[PDB]
Amino acid sequence: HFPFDQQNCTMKFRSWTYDRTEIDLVLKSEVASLDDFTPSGEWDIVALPGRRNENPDDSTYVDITYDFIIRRKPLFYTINLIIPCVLITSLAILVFYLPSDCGEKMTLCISVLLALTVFLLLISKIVPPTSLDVPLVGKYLMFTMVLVTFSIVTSVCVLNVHHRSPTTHTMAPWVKVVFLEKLPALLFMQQPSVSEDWKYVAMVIDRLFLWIFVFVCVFGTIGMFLQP
Amino acid sequence: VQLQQSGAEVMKPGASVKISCKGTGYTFSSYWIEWVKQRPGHGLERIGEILPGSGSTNYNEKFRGKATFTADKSSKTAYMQLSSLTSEDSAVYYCARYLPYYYAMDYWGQGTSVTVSSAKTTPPSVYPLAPGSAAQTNSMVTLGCLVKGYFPEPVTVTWNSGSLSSGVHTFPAVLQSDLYTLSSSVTVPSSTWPSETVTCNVAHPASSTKVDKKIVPR
Amino acid sequence: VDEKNQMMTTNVWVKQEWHDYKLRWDPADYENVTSIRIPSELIWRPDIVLYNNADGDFAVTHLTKAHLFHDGRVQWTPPAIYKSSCSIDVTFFPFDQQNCTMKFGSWTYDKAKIDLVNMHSRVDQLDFWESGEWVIVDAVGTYNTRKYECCAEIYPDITYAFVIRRLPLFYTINLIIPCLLISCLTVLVFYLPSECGEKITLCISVLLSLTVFLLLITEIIPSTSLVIPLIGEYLLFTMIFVTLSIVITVFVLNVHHRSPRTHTMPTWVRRVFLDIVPRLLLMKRPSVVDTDFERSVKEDWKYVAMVIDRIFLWMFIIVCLLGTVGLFLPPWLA
Amino acid sequence: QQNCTMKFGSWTYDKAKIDLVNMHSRVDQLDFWESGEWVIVDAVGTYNTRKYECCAEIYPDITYAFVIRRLPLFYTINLIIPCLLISCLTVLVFYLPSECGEKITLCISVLLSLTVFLLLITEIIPSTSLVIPLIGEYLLFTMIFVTLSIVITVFVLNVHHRSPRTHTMPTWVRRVFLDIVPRLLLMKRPSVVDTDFERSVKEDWKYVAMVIDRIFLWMFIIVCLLGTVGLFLPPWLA
Amino acid sequence: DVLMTQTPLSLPVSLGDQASISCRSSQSIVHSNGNTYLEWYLQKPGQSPKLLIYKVSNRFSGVPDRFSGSGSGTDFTLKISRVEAEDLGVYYCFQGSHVPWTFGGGTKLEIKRADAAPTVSIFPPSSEQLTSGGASVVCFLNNFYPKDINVKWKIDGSERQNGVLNSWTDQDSKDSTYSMSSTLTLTKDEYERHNSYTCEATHKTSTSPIVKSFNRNE
Ligand SMILES: *[C@@H]1O[C@H](CO)[C@@H](O[C@@H]2O[C@H](CO)[C@@H](O[C@@H]3O[C@H](CO)[C@@H](O)[C@H](O)[C@@H]3O)[C@H](O)[C@H]2NC(C)=O)[C@H](O)[C@H]1NC(C)=O
Ligand SMILES: *[C@@H]1O[C@H](CO)[C@@H](O)[C@H](O)[C@H]1NC(C)=O
Ligand SMILES: *[C@@H]1O[C@H](CO)[C@@H](O)[C@H](O)[C@H]1NC(C)=O
Ligand SMILES: *[C@@H]1O[C@H](CO)[C@@H](O)[C@H](O)[C@H]1NC(C)=O
Ligand SMILES: CC(=O)OCC[N+](C)(C)C
Ligand SMILES: CC(=O)OCC[N+](C)(C)C
Ligand SMILES: [Ca+2]
Repeated sequence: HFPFDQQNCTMKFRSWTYDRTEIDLVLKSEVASLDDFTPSGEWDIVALPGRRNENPDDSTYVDITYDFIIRRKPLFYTINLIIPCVLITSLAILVFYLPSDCGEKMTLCISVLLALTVFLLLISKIVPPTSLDVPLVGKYLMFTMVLVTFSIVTSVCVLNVHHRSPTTHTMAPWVKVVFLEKLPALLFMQQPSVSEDWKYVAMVIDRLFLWIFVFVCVFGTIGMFLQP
Repeated sequence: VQLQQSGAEVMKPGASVKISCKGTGYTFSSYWIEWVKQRPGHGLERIGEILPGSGSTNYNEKFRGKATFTADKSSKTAYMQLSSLTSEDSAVYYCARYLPYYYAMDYWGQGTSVTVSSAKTTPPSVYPLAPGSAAQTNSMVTLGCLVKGYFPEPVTVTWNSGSLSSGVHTFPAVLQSDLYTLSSSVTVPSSTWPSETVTCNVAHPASSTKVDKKIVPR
Repeated sequence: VDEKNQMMTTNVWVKQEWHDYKLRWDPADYENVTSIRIPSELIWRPDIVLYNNADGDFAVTHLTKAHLFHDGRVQWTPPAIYKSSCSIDVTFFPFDQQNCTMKFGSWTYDKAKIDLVNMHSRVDQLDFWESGEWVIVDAVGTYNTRKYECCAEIYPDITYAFVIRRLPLFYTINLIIPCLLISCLTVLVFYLPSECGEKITLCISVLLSLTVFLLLITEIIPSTSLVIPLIGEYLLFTMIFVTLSIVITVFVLNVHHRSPRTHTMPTWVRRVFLDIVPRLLLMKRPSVVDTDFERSVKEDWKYVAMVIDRIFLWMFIIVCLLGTVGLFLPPWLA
Repeated sequence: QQNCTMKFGSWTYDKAKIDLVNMHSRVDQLDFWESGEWVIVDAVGTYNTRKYECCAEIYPDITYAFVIRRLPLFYTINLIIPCLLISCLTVLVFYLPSECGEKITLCISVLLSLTVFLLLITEIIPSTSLVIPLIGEYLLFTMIFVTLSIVITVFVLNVHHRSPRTHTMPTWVRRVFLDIVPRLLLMKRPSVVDTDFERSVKEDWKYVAMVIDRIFLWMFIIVCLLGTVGLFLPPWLA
Repeated sequence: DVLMTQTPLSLPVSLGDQASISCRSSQSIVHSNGNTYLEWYLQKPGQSPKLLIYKVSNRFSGVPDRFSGSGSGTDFTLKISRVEAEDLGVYYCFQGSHVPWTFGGGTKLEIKRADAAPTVSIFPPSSEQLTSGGASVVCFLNNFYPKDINVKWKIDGSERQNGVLNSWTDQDSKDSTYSMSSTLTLTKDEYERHNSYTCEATHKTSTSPIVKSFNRNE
């Protein structure tokens, strides 16, 4: 749940000379004293309970363990990591509204992928290199990079379709129906020579994926809202 | 362990009050102090919490801005300040000791009562009530001693030196227009009523008033 | 001064002076010997420690020789490297002024047994080694007494507050000016013609550079949530507006590349963006007639894209100018 | 899975003076603090005795072999999957049309990303020459083939932008790349008769570039699949 | 904010009869440590809440074993095996899992018994009420059970509903029966204008409303 995480860091106190038959560790109070505490500014103290632990199967083991339940203050990492990540992710769907004549689809999608990969690597450098769990922010970034790779492939296909002319390609009837009569009606396009017919087919293809990505990237808040 | 709260408070609308909760017998700085509001009607609402050791505080959205928490480590006391008092802020406020994910709210304060109104210390206006002239007399007859036009609470209505401990129904006080009013009823045999003497011993410690007036038969 | 870790490292001389009633002598009986240097581990010393230690030593560890005088006075001035904690406020970084404190006091002797006296109000700086990054505005020791739950007696302590001011030329040159140069290019994307095929390049480059600079700043300041540096806020708002500019540029490029064979221009769009808005922006389209209908409408779509660009060129300049002065002018004015 | 050892033994007393007994063969883990990055598969101490040229006597020792297995989720997510995502784009440059003016952008970006990731890996692994990581070999081969793709893309772009005013198409080029190869690649050019010689030949040059692209789209798909399977499949099988 | 809902709002159970309060969560309140932090509080009248159960099942030191809790996910229940007079009060839920921590609605526990008929009465205004310039007509509905009671005033055949004073008394102990003291206040000009004042009483024990009226003209 980083950067909205709560840590549980313990402090175990024993005598490394005398066992239970020689000394008995006892707690003066059931919590650690905060009578002269200096607040952190990055971490919040939630609870500092102390517990005296014995071993029923040892009889020579005693320890006093404190649990430091600390809660991170998330404003710093929110501002410096989560807002930039959301800003970059919001650019993942623009490639499907960019006209193919602009000649800049590849630039946009590749830049988005590069930024997401960089943010993923930075997050990796922040958190410990443990394999027990993945940060939800890391999972969301990874899902977005998979989507952006899919978008790069789709944009390559759309660009290939856009630059087709009667002198090089022939439009099969199944295309002339599916992508010029049926689908445009579904997506509320309403088409108003043949070289321009190929241009429209590309326009329909990337309009379809604009809808798909919006639903996937709006239901992608179900994987982000669950964090805070 | 013991949590001691300040006394009852009466304030005018738009003012601000500062309640205090003093904890003794434990590590005061290491336990959260939870503030709970209980309107006279019903319900327990949590205003928020403060950890005296640090300055950390939390507020429930309904009370954000209305309440502010502060703590004094030297004297083991925690304070809550209510701003822009109104009628709905009149309630009983509790302070409790809490350690999240661990020992729960095992110890509570006695509860501080706060009333918001512009009225003054009006004495009681007890109006003894007798049976109506056009009313049948039965074996069992219930008496009536009304008290109204008094402020602030409480008023201890009772009988002469506990003359009739049983069969007494002291109804809760209610605000008619701006002052509190109540009522009472005690069942007594018609045989002993002419002979036995009992009177409603109305009281008003806030006004230092002690007036008693019995009902005469019609 | 470690802003990231919130530690200050200082090289100080801990000047102490007290009286020992057993280390007294009459110099007349010892060839007029008035003072001697003795190891400080042979005698009693006060146990003055640094309360707010962080990553260092609590007590003095060098244990130099103590100067002992014939009347019982003992002067002990050992050196000490201290790494103390201090909260770092980076609201006005790199023009920030920090206030790092050092709390000194005896550890086991209460006020009734050992009492501390300020030798001098101000920390001595005669032998100070100027750093070139910070200047000590003020360094004063304040005597305090207070009670702890540990013990029933009062323990005195002297807290020194080192008010240090940063010299901002280095970070100015190395962070602030490059950030301003990169931000100056935020609004140029709205003057770039849509036929150049380089608007996306420009705005994306600006956004990525601003992100890199934000990460660089983050590598310096502490990870505290109490305050946000003004530079951090400015960079974040600039990134938000650059992302908005990228969205608007994508929309404008989509508008520019429309033709009758793919899109139909609503009559209201023609009305607004070819009569009203161009007039308000002091841009006058030449009165020209094109015989071809496809080329004519294709040219109208191009002009509508220009007008939309011009609308946001004005708005972003206004927002950029108002936002900048509305963020930095008040702090400058005290 | 790493196998890191720890050799223990008395320094100055030989076997006839101090002898070591294995308290327990297995290393104790009752108070082990789980790390979250590795797991101890096996930790067993082996008693050895051997002679050193220093001294005439036998010195016993107990050597502990810590067999530890890396938990791969962290490095999977942070290196492997990004490398695979970048590798998925290796052959896309051959399906981009030459009029888009962004083939170079794509292939160069792929090359630079793979190079950066190879450099990132090099900072983790030791600089030993005995073994080569499989990830390293895969990355190196991908960079080699992406460089080859950049070369082929430059050639194809040069071929696309030719015209009669600067280039003459040999008869054999026309024959091969307009009759034979397009048939074998299952791409059928529409039969269009353009009256203008200059505009017609420019279209022929544009089509010839498309054919050359499609040839290498098939080859690189085959090589990419065969190389990946021929590199990682055998290790995954035992 | 997790919403905690308690049902039933009221649970009448006779002495020695097992009681069961149910408690629902807007969302699962489970925690990673293997424990779900749910607590049950009892607040007798005029007292601060007392902790009964924490972590669903664990019983606070010093509570009778008859109390028992259980549940999981968003479903939790509190069971009282053999109720007793000291068990009377309001039981509250409390989730200590997700910040902020919220309370339950509350479940007022009462004891049921054989239904008792109401004892209706009406008293006309006293002389001092007339002197002060007002009217205090009070209707007493004592010793009626259950709470199925309604009051309606039909002045000379006209039903008046504006300015109605409603006041009810909590359950008693000696007899464990409710009581009602709804009244109405009228001005002298508005008091002498009308002639007939009536106070009906609708109760389950008698479906037909009980009539208790007096006429101003006498
Ligand atoms: C912080 O981490 C510590 C250490 O992992 C957690 O302590 C463990 O908490 C569990 C849950 O309460 C304990 O299990 C329970 O123990 C009680 C008492 O013996 C037993 O009656 C229950 O049946 C259950 O087994 C566990 O013993 C305890 N371990 C230690 C070493 O203290 C702690 O809960 C964590 N706290 C938070 C807020 O995450
Ligand atoms: C003793 O030494 C001091 C200097 O330390 C000097 O001022 C003084 O005159 C000396 N006295 C005698 C008697 O030599
Ligand atoms: C520095 O801090 C000390 C103690 O925290 C305080 O007394 C002093 O006023 C501060 N000075 C400035 C300039 O902030
Ligand atoms: C680990 O190394 C030791 C010593 O080289 C050897 O005896 C053992 O078989 C090895 N185990 C594995 C699993 O490689
Ligand atoms: C007696 C003793 O050792 O006290 C140490 C703590 N201090 C400095 C707050 C009193
Ligand atoms: C005798 C002596 O010091 O031997 C040291 C070397 N060793 C451990 C190989 C025997
Ligand atoms: Ca520094």
